[PDB]
Amino acid sequence: MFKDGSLIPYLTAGDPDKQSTLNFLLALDEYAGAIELGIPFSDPIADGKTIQESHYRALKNGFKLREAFWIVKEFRRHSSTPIVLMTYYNPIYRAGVRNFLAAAKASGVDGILVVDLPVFHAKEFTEIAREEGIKTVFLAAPNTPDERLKVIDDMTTGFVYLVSLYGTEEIPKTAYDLLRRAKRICRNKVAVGFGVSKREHVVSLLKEGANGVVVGSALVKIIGEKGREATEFLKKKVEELLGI
Repeated sequence: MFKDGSLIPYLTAGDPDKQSTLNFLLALDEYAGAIELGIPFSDPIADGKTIQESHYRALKNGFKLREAFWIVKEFRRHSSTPIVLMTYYNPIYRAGVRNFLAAAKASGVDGILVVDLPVFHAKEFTEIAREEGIKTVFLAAPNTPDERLKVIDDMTTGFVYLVSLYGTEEIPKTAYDLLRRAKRICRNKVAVGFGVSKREHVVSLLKEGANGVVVGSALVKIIGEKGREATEFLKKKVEELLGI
């Protein structure tokens, strides 16, 4: 869904408020190959400490599911940058799959990533997403075996998202191994969320085959601290990560 060498920012919708999220997106668009917008959830057990805290902040300040669509809709007036909605299954399930996907598309979403999609509902979900014009983005971690990477690549219409819960401040060998295995198996492009926080991380991951590099924690940490005034500091962090 994005150009090779793309830096993909991840932000939590409604952290601290939907308006600020929109401001952050606009300020970062010029550096983004694509964007991941996260829907805060009560139990984001698949995320690292930093991003889990952003979900808590968002919900505390009263984030409502469809406020996410508001953010996308408004962003769309100024940009065509690919947007992937990231969420846990619960919200989708409670709102109705097709309903959610349809509402996602209408707002301007291009792809969706369901962090904990129950394998049981995999097939049904992919079919609906296709029918609704939403590309699928599936996640894989260092403990995902080659057999499953293949099954994931064959269901993916957006791109494979490789994550590492390890943290760092070096990228763990097991993260690199995941990347190495994925490139040897995936026809789809792959983006990596290994918690980059330094310029060498980005330069290295791209050199090792990552089609795109996600930048989430590094940005969220600044938003948890700076709040609405995170904008300017975000622009500098991305600039640093891009060597400019």
